[PDB]
Amino acid sequence: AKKVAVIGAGVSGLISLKCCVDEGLEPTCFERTEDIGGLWRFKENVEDGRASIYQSVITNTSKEMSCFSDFPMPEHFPNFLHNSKLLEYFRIFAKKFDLLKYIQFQTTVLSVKKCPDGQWEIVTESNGKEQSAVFDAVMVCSGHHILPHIPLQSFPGIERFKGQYFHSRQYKHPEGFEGKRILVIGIGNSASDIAVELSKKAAQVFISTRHGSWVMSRISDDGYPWDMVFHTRFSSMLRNVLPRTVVKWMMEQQMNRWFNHENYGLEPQNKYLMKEPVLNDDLPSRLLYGAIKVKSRVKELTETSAIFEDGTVEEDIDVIVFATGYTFSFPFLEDSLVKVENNMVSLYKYMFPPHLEKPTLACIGLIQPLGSIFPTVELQARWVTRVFKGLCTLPSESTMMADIIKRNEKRIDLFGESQSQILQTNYIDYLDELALEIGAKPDLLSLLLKDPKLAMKLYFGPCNSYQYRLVGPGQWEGARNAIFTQKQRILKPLKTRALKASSNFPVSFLLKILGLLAVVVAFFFQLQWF
Amino acid sequence: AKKVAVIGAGVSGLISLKCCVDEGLEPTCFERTEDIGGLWRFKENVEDGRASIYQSVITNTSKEMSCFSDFPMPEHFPNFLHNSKLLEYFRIFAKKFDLLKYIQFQTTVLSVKKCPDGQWEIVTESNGKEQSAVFDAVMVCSGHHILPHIPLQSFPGIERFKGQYFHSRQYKHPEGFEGKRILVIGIGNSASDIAVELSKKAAQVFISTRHGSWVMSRISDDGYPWDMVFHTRFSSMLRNVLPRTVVKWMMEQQMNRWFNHENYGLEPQNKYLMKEPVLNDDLPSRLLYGAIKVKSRVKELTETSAIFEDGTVEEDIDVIVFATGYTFSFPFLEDSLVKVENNMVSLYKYMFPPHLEKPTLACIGLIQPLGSIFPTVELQARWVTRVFKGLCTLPSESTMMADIIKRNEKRIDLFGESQSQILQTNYIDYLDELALEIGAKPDLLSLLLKDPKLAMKLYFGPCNSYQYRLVGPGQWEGARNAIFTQKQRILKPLKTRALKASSNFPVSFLLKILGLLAVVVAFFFQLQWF
Ligand SMILES: Cc1cc2nc3c(=O)[nH]c(=O)nc-3n(C[C@H](O)[C@H](O)[C@H](O)COP(=O)(O)OP(=O)(O)OC[C@H]3O[C@@H](n4cnc5c(N)ncnc54)[C@H](O)[C@@H]3O)c2cc1C
Ligand SMILES: Cc1cc2nc3c(=O)[nH]c(=O)nc-3n(C[C@H](O)[C@H](O)[C@H](O)COP(=O)(O)OP(=O)(O)OC[C@H]3O[C@@H](n4cnc5c(N)ncnc54)[C@H](O)[C@@H]3O)c2cc1C
Ligand SMILES: NC(=O)c1ccc[n+]([C@@H]2O[C@H](COP(=O)([O-])OP(=O)(O)OC[C@H]3O[C@@H](n4cnc5c(N)ncnc54)[C@H](OP(=O)(O)O)[C@@H]3O)[C@@H](O)[C@H]2O)c1
Ligand SMILES: NC(=O)c1ccc[n+]([C@@H]2O[C@H](COP(=O)([O-])OP(=O)(O)OC[C@H]3O[C@@H](n4cnc5c(N)ncnc54)[C@H](OP(=O)(O)O)[C@@H]3O)[C@@H](O)[C@H]2O)c1
Repeated sequence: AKKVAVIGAGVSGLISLKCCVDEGLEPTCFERTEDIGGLWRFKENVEDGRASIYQSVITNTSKEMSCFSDFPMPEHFPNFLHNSKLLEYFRIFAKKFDLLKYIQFQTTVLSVKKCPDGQWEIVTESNGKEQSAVFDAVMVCSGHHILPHIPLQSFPGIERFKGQYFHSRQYKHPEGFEGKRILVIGIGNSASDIAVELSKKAAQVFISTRHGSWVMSRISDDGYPWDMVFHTRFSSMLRNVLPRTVVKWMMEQQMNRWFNHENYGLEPQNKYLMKEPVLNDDLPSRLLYGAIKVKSRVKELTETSAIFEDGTVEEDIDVIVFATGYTFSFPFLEDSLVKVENNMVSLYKYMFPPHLEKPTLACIGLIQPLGSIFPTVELQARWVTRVFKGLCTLPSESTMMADIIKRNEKRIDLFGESQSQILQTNYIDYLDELALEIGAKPDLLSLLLKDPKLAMKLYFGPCNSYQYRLVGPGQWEGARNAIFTQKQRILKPLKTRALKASSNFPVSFLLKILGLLAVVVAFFFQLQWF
Repeated sequence: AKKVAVIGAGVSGLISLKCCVDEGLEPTCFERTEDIGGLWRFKENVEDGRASIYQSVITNTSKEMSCFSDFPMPEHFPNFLHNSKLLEYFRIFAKKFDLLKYIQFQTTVLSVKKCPDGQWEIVTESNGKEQSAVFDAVMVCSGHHILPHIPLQSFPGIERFKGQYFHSRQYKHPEGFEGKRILVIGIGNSASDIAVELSKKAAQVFISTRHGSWVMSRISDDGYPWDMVFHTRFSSMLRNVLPRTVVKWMMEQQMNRWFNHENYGLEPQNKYLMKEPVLNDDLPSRLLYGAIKVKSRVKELTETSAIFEDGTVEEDIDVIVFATGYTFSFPFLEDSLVKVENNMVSLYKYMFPPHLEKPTLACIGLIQPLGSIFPTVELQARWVTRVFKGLCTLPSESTMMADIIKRNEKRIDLFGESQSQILQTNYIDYLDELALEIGAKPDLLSLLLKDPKLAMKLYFGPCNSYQYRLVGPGQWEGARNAIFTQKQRILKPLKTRALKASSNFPVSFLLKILGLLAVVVAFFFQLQWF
């Protein structure tokens, strides 16, 4: 299988495109829009078929935790990115790896039909007249933050409500909602970012939840990004092995350092969970300021008031904004292919339909991991390109149907029953899973003997995308290197001002003690017991 | 002295006005503007004689750490205040205590002249024609954040610079500086707030300092306001008694918890100091995002570039904003009265001119303490009204001239040599000083025996304004009370969503152990040593 299809030029489209040329395939990318990036290409209107983002979105993952395994973000980039500055990375990636030539822009995909199976018959439309073609295999990168989910039916009285109401998707700018009374629904990173942005210049903002989330800043230990302290092999172990509610005590304490969540009033119901927490740096302060007040779930709505689950009422609310998240569909696809039933997506590892017979089609970017997606869809694409070729193989339908069950059953146990968590997954464990398949996952134990400086820094240090190019196929020398020098690149854009003292004999601080102090303790009651 | 003058209807004017009626005097307040609040009354233009604030200023002191000693902020107020919501408190204070009748608006004061001394002859102008009157004593509340300090002469090349440049004072709105390259000077809470606000929607913002400050959020331990953990008798002791550079290690560690200041690049020169640190909740994040880059002092300016002290250069900078702070003058006053020479204000405790012979004039609000000013200028006014009457007395000029020296000599040693710190002062120590004079400062030691629940909470708990109405003159029953119930009022506006489980036999935390665990340890090797 050489002639391959990639639906959409999202992030996922661009990485598969590269993973393809890398496994020596010939890809054709269809893009509905004029340009690349999908979600991350901010436009002011809300054009259909592509996800809207509000002008002021910043990423919630470090640059050295979210760059591709063999392509670090330039040193002069900040560790969290304005959507526009991220797009740039993408553009700069599509330049370096010459991926832009396969993109057919303004060429939406209308149907992907099976041939007499191992190929596919894809109907696309260009500017008016619609052509047709056949492909050996298909990669689907159409996104899943496009269909707004607006659960109006669990807001009795909405009909009666005057004012103005609209879903997060629609949101772009705050100018216009000056000094208005505004209620936002949900504790989506959307809800939070929105509420906050609007709250600075608004009369009052509220924010509804039944369940309440845990808030958390991207600022972490010594102002290093949260993800490079949170996502580290070693810590993952702890989360997995340690008893569930011993990890709960651990979460509670970690999360509460910033502020007491009970007091600020977004204590979660079941702290049991390990759902995705919200990554706003402003929300706690903005509550403190009083610009936002959290609130129980809207019980009922009237013309200009809102009743609440705890029997409170807020009056003269000019605006409701439903940041109740999104859904996803495949309207160019067999209705049996992407079977999604009772909160469960039947896809082998959110990728392959198990009821296929030739493993020639997979869904990339239909997943929401606790860490960055970009390195996730890269290993998604590595595993897939290699399956198509046949260098990699699925088990039997029997096996794949059994995994899909047990994965989902674990998942709901770990992230709750919400319609917002169909695609939740622990970050590393998954990344490992994908790299086992293609045998690109380092086996540290063995490596400890060869290279201990790595072994330590791979397990205890931050689990970069880079790690997955140490062993296995299609490697990158600047992977060992990248890892060892990431501290430079993280501080390049920050540490923009120099004192200039010394570190050979400075009377500042003290240090060295911690070294010598323990060194002597080493040599204690260890006299030769043969 | 009955007939008293209060220059200006600032915060200081309004508290003296109240302190006056309270010590049974008859005041006349002159106000240059149409209304009260001075600084805190946001207007869109920058009218002369009154301090400008930018539309979006929030306080940097808790409500229960900054309300007046006998007038708590309404419970439904947030703990940090939009300038407008603070003004409201003031208006609500001017209502309750009926102070608005003494205010002559649109009546600026032109000269305060000594009579044949113990009175004063004040020339004021109304709408056109200027009248005159005599007063027994004078209280000056004209502010000191009105005269911009623009040190153009330590920016070689400014003449050459095209673009646009203007001082913090002038600032109001960010709209207009979209996608412009902008450099702000200094690490004033101004500089910081400004830089930040502008940075979200700007091409790039820089922020110059030679010296670099310590940044710190208003969010503190368990999301309680910083001031109620920082400003507590007990902690003050530590700061005073402990060796200077042992308090340094203590600051370093406290401050650095949020982020490593070296890495983010505002490591201070001499960490020795206890200068005022900046209170921005946003700046660390906004650096991380890359919207602000800190920078060494501007060495030199050109037409569209800026050279730096460390030999860096930023290019095409459309705007310079000098947030280099303010100064102060008294243009309605004898030039010998407020003698200010080589970084030293010769005023007994930033209040009384020592070269007077009848102590009948004092300056209130000419001071910048590490805590809230509002309770500071209240004890300033209590001490003063009582001096006028003669219930309180200054020492001899010999003594007062010696204090002024030693105070200043301590001060420079403690806050550095900057002309941004002429009026710096440790918060409590001063508040105590003022309350000693009128004997309203509790002596805890004695009270330990009488009331231990207080004694503990007065020393170890937060040092509210309320404390100074426990003993001494003009008290308030709701002072003991206020103190004991402040936790309610702080949580009233925050804790706006409740779970409803239990706290008599609930499973999914633990607690009580820490109690019983230590309790048993108490009764160890203490068997009757008579
Ligand atoms: C607000 C927000 C913030 C996020 N922040 C982060 C973050 O900081 N870090 C992180 O790792 N992840 C983040 N994510 C998740 C993830 O990065 C995005 O979901 C990611 O951009 C998805 O890329 P994709 O290629 O899968 O989908 P998209 O980028 O949505 O790609 C959609 C593409 O498919 C095309 N398309 C659709 N239909 C057709 C058709 N019929 N034919 C041809 N083309 C079609 C579209 O036109 C478009 O080019 C965020 C998500 C949201 C909503
Ligand atoms: C941005 C900013 C934020 C701050 N935030 C805080 C905070 O959160 N907490 C805190 O404790 N401190 C804060 N401060 C410091 C402090 O609160 C202010 O300096 C305080 O408002 C000063 O009050 P005042 O009465 O001394 O002066 P102002 O409130 O400036 O009083 C000036 C008034 O006097 C009048 N006047 C002037 N000249 C004359 C004259 N010749 N005759 C008659 N009337 C005259 C004016 O017309 C005006 O009405 C802040 C300062 C700034 C700049
Ligand atoms: N980088 C960024 O800054 C950024 C910004 C925005 C979004 N994102 C991305 O997009 C997602 C963030 O969340 P989202 O806002 O897009 O959608 P989401 O994750 O699905 O969350 C939407 C929220 O609406 C809540 N909700 C729905 N119905 C509700 C009801 N009746 N009452 C109360 N709450 C209700 C949900 O709570 P329950 O599910 O518990 O009911 C959920 O918390 C993440 O997956 C994130 O990666 C990222
Ligand atoms: N609630 C709020 O958010 C808020 C907001 C704004 C202001 N305020 C208050 O207002 C007061 C004043 O703040 P402000 O910023 O207006 O004035 P400021 O605190 O005096 O700050 C002025 C800054 O300019 C710097 N500067 C002066 N000369 C310089 C030079 N030659 N090179 C480089 N930098 C130089 C100063 O540094 P040097 O000390 O080295 O001169 C200082 O950091 C503060 O006490 C604060 O409490 C509060």
